[PDB]
Amino acid sequence: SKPMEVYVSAVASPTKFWVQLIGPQSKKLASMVQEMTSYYSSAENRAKHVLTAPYVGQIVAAVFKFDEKWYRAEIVDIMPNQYNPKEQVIDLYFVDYGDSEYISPADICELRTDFLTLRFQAVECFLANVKSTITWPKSSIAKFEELTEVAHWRKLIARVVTYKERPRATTAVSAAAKTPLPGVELFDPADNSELNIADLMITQGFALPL
Amino acid sequence: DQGRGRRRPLN
Repeated sequence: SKPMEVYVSAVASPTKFWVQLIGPQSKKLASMVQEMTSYYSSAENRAKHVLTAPYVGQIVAAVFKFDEKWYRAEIVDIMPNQYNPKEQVIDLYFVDYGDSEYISPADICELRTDFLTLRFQAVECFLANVKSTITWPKSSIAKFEELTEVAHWRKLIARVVTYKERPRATTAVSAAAKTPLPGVELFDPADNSELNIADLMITQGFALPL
Repeated sequence: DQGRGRRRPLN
């Protein structure tokens, strides 16, 4: 299949990360993040969308702690707050970026219907042709985060080259993730290396060939 | 078990 321009938008490990496709859809995502952040920053707007009795699978609006902007999220689990049995802690999957965060319901709103138009932007991937030098070492995860420059808008070229079945669910997961996992080649067109990211990891001792 | 994605944007 054909190569595509992507950002790596979240990382769990070299064999579990998320990409966003660059193009009309990424422009539209950026605009939506701006519009959602503008909209939900107002308490009057938030009151139009107050969250009541949330449920697993629900698509909501939520504040991302680390930039205080508003994002689309899927509720993947709900559990009692162990200080306030009165309250709940929510496990959120950010559908356009791929990362997960635990959050207070106070920081969640119902999603205004027209914000559901754009398809969910984060695509879960694994890096083809690699395996751990061991579970991945933290140093390997760090190296992969460094090479992809995750969350810093670095353009990479990705190509789907294989698929594998998703590993057994050990936790609560997203509705979509319960479809094979695409295995990709990643390369950085701006790094002066002919090696793609898998080959860089292997030849530098952060990974083994599969 | 290394299954939760994370992202940390600059600023």
